[PDB]
Amino acid sequence: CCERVVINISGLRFETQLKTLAQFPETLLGDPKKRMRYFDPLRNEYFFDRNRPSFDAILYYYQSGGRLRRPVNVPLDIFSEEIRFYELGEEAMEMFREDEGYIKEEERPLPENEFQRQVWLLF
Amino acid sequence: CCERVVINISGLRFETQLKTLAQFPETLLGDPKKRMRYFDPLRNEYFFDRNRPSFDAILYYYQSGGRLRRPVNVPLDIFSEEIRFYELGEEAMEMFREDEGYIKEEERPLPENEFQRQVWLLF
Amino acid sequence: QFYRNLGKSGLRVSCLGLGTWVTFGGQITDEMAEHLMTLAYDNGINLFDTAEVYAAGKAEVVLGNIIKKKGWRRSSLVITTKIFWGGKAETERGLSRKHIIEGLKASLERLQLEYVDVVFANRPDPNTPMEETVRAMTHVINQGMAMYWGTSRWSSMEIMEAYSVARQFNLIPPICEQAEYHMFQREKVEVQLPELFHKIGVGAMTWSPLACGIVSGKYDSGIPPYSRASLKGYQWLKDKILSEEGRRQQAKLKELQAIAERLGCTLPQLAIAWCLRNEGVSSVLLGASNAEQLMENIGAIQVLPKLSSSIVHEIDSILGNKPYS
Amino acid sequence: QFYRNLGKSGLRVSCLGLGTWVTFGGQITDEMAEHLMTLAYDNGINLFDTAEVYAAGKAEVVLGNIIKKKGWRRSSLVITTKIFWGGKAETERGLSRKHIIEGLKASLERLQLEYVDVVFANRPDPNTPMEETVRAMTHVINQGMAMYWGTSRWSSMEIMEAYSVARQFNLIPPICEQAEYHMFQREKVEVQLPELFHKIGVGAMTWSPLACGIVSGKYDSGIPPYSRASLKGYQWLKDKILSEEGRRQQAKLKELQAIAERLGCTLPQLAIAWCLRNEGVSSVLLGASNAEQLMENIGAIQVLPKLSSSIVHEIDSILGNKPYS
Ligand SMILES: NC(=O)c1ccc[n+]([C@@H]2O[C@H](COP(=O)([O-])OP(=O)(O)OC[C@H]3O[C@@H](n4cnc5c(N)ncnc54)[C@H](OP(=O)(O)O)[C@@H]3O)[C@@H](O)[C@H]2O)c1
Ligand SMILES: NC(=O)c1ccc[n+]([C@@H]2O[C@H](COP(=O)([O-])OP(=O)(O)OC[C@H]3O[C@@H](n4cnc5c(N)ncnc54)[C@H](OP(=O)(O)O)[C@@H]3O)[C@@H](O)[C@H]2O)c1
Repeated sequence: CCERVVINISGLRFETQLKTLAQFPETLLGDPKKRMRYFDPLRNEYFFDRNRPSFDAILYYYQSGGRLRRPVNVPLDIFSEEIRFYELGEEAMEMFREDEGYIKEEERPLPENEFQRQVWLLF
Repeated sequence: CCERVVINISGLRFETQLKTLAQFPETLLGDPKKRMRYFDPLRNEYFFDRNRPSFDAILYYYQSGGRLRRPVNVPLDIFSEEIRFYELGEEAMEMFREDEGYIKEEERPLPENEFQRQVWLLF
Repeated sequence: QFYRNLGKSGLRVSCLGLGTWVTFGGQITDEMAEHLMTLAYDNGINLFDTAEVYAAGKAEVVLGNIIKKKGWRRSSLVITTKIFWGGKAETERGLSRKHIIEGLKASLERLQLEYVDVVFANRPDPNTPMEETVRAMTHVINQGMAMYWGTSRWSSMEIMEAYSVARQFNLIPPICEQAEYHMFQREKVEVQLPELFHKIGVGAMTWSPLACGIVSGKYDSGIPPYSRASLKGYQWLKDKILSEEGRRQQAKLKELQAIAERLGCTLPQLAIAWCLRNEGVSSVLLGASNAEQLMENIGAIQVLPKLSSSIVHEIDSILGNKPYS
Repeated sequence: QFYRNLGKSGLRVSCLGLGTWVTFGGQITDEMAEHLMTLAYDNGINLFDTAEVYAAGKAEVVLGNIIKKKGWRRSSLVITTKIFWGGKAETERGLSRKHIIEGLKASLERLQLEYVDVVFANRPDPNTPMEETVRAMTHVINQGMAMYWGTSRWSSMEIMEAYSVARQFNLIPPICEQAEYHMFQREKVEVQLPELFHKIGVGAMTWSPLACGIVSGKYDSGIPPYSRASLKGYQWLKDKILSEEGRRQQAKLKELQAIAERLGCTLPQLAIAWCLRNEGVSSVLLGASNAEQLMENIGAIQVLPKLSSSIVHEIDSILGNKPYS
């Protein structure tokens, strides 16, 4: 509850309460078995040798309770590969792309006849 | 590998693993003989009295594996004089300018006659 | 490997330790206490655990006279002590800086030792800051009164709080943890303690492997004379055996008689080698009242290759108390 | 200059040191041991290296009785000791906090000293954290049992790990390193050690400059009587000389007889001044069994101006083992 958790992102410190990260139990920072391999015991911190400006938006995802947004100086290719590492889910990724506008839900279902399907794609 | 390397850029501290910087052995941070003169033994760190916002793009060059890009608040004259210091090569400089669009490969070869060459430049 | 590290620390302890609770200075005589330690030290045991609360301090006196009489090297022994109850005064209890320094200096004059290997906070203290405990434990290590320190019966949040104060203030973190672990007490050492071992490097030195003699199976026909349940002031152990939850446990121990018969072992040897079956438990503190019991319990190291995966699955179906993470 | 600093540290040692391995307390008598140290101390040697493993602790006893008998000032001597093996018990080995503190205190009663100058970790310990070693080495320096500490046979990664713990926790980093360096062992002191010296300030105190007597050239006609290869329990040195890799080395030493003849020197004086030819090596630990050998080896300081660049190029063509960075 009061236990403060220090997360070190390539030399940048990000102290947080433990009950903030434990709000989302299936992410990398919420599951203690997942983040166990990043613990530095001599410094009492979690060290991630990752991107530095991406994590302030990842940290405020846990503090606000699910409101993440891309920082203005972090591109879409860099920041989307950080959401996949920190494991914020298939569910909070879809809320991210719609805000972004990268909403391409096009899935052409075939006609299923296997030739009615096959001739359909011909036209 | 496991070893962590603290690089101090004018009071801003960046910590990265040694096997990240050793991915690129011919740069200033990859060659241990080159970065030997910047080591602070009383603090166990590399001190560079250099530009501060330039180095986050220089650090993420090593972490991503060769994907560098200019930060939005660092101009082109400041940031290009940082790539020459950190010695990221004649090869990753050309990939930088093409992204930038500063691509001027114009080299007028003369006709080589030495007057066939010389009269050519007259026209 | 008979000798194993204590946590991640460099302190090499044996996989079986000898405790002085009840027996030494209480139940058995000084001459039998001299004979049990010679039998233990000649079998490779170097871990000898005592406390200042045991026998009102008389248990450390008996242990103290044996090391001087036998002339054992202090280098070959690992002597551990526990501090929390010093006496009747209000300043003689707790983990304050006054009592950790006084109570350890008082124990080092009864043990007649220059120093002790591991000093253990015998239980947590809610009326003391964790800074004061970790600074006082660091103080008696830097003065040379102790080498290491550990905690006894502290929850894993209290151990992780004591670890984060030591890194904050550049103090010394604890290396160890004494937790009760037998076949009828599994929740802390299988769920809570393994998580702490891989994170910060705290090992477990588990005590009472036979649950004060219950899992030896001697109490199946009632209360035998001259056992611990019939001693003065131990009505809490007689109420534990004769109650309906304690009568149910003896019905499980008869089912464990068949598994101990399939191996060559007995039921005390089975119940100790079951405690050593994992890499998390760094030692087991025995208790022995005579030389037949101690010779029997040191025979539990041979039963430890006999435990396969299948016998561990078979015992846990009889016990029916495996914890869930 | 004959006196030189030990690393970057302020400790001024002589360029030749005397070691107690084998000769003291073992091979030669106590009366010859008194005569070799008087011959060494009157030639300006202040570095006297011993260990607790040597002669089961009897080598520190012989050294200890000479300093009391001669009445030498402790201020004028640099006494160094090595702590890894204390005895047969499992708690008497390693670089744990129990054995460093316990072990050093046992060596200071055989040496009859109040302190040694540099305590060495005699070899690395894989079963101990580096925090526990650096905290225990810092502890015996702040108690006043030692002034400095160093490491023996540690990989330059292990030395750089021990350095980064000392800056993390505000402890004391090691100043020194003992590494084997002769004409047939060049990889650590010419490649790995130099990098460490300019980065963090660790010097080398190299031992066995004659490779236990091989490079003196005495073993070219087989095994002479009353040399170290014929002593009891040294079959590993006889197997090293008589093997086909060791017979090839004696064919190189005959080629070094011509270079030692061009100078005024002998082959032991050449093989020591070759070890002192660089600024990285801070000292050389000799070994001497009589007064003719020690008087010969202290004559290797005069040969050190005689080595030009060209003789160093000439020896390395004969040796054929120059390491590459
Ligand atoms: N808070 C703490 O840190 C804490 C608390 C308690 C104990 N401890 C440590 O752990 C030790 C005690 O463990 P424990 O004595 O409580 O449980 P055990 O499980 O260690 O108890 C052994 C006692 O049960 C009986 N027993 C043992 N082996 C037997 C065998 N093979 N056959 C028949 N009977 C046998 C003995 O005779 P009897 O049945 O006649 O008595 C003996 O006195 C102490 O020495 C103490 O140092 C620590
Ligand atoms: N791990 C460590 O840190 C470590 C390990 C080993 C040694 N050391 C240190 O280094 C020292 C030992 O060096 P070392 O003794 O092993 O190799 P040396 O190369 O130091 O060995 C000298 C021995 O070889 C023979 N010798 C020396 N000079 C000679 C000469 N001019 N002519 C003929 N024979 C000569 C001697 O007589 P004999 O041939 O009759 O014996 C002598 O006993 C010890 O004192 C010890 O303190 C440290």
